[PDB]
Amino acid sequence: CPLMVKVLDAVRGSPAINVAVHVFRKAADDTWEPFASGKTSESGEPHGLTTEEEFVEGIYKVEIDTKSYWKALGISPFHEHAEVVFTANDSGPRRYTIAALLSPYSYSTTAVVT
Amino acid sequence: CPLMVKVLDAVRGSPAINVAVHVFRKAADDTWEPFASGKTSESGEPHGLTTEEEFVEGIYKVEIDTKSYWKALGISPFHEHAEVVFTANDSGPRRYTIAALLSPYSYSTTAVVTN
Amino acid sequence: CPLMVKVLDAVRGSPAINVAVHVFRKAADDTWEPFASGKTSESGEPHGLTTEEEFVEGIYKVEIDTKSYWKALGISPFHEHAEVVFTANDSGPRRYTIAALLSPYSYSTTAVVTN
Amino acid sequence: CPLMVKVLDAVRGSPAINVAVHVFRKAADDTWEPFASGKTSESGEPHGLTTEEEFVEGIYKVEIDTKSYWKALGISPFHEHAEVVFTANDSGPRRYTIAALLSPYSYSTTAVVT
Ligand SMILES: O=[N+]([O-])c1ccc(O)c([N+](=O)[O-])c1
Ligand SMILES: O=[N+]([O-])c1ccc(O)c([N+](=O)[O-])c1
Repeated sequence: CPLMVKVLDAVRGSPAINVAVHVFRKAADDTWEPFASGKTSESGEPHGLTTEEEFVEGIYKVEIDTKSYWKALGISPFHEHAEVVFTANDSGPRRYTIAALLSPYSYSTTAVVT
Repeated sequence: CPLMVKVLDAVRGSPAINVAVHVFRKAADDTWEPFASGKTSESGEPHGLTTEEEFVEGIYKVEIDTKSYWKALGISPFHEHAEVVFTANDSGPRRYTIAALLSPYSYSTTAVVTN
Repeated sequence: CPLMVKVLDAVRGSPAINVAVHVFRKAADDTWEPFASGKTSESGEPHGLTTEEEFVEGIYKVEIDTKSYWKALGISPFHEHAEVVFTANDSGPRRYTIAALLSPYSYSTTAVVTN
Repeated sequence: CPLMVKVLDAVRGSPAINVAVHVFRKAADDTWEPFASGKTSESGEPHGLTTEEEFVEGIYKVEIDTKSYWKALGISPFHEHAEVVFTANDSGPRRYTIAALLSPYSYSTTAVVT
């Protein structure tokens, strides 16, 4: 998997389960074409988002539906979602893991490229 | 000022200065409409982004141009920008401070909302 | 004030108020000696922690009592406190703002250091 | 492994390799007894810190030697180290992963209990 997402819950101290993750790729009209999506499993990861062949260089947006996640838990959140926008770059073998640590009024996100 | 943004550089341990900040508000036809924009000063915040009258209920997006920032410092960053999208003033006016802490390959953002 | 601390609650989206802050400075015999202490006000910061004269070179530890905070809000937190240990004033006096963003099972801390 | 540590580098966008991780357990004199240690591997994790039998309830401190890590990279850091102090609590099956995301002037840390 060239691209993985992992979502953690900073309130419960556990992975964020059943979170909706939508990925988009920037089109020539500068519009966001749906690219991949999924919902996080018990490990806080969605399964098999894309393939080496599809994940070409390009500007991608990963949108984590945090607001539904907090609502389910009964905690009013601040954000509509968490959005991570980045250019995928070819430069040797490289797997992308986008991690997001969620709290109701904040989130942090990092990319681990390996 | 009902909407303030503060941007911090976690590499340099300082406010992130000269950072472009663009704010959009979701239009009726569901597109993002320009709402406000500024650039952070030495304190890491843009000034006078909006007014209480203009900052009505809506869904807003604060886009902080982190890529141009890291690039001016000579770093090649991961993200194109940091993006903060939220519903504002849903229970009446609040004052919102969106803070973002920036690293080349990560950022964290939190909001302090006061009545 | 050459040493300031700001504490934010990432659950409530507000400053963390009534939080105890203890500062220690590493003694010659290598133990941690009490240096300063306060409690955050409504802005999430304690006030007048130290003075330029007192805040000499050394290794400091800022311990923010996050556990008692989360417990007063009725949450059972992971950490006993958040701990920020750093060398201060090594290249001459600086002003230091230690910020900490708190969640029940995580926290992040950054320092803004100005000349 | 009842207790795992994972260290990420927010500047390089990769795990933090060769980082020194010391774990301590609070003694009755309120002093910190060395408990476990190791250095992070290519995955940013030290290997086999402790065992189910040793990791009893108690107050633990995990100290990540961030300052040596940044020095090696040639980046002046702020912190002497990152220190994560917590009470291990028995309450059903539970593995602790202490994650830390490091930048020169900041770090965040979260516990994933699963
Ligand atoms: O200063 N801040 O607003 C701010 C933002 C994000 C953060 O993660 C932190 N922090 O680490 O304490 C502070
Ligand atoms: O491991 N992670 O994915 C991850 C992401 C962001 C974070 O801020 C942290 N953290 O606080 O240690 C960990």
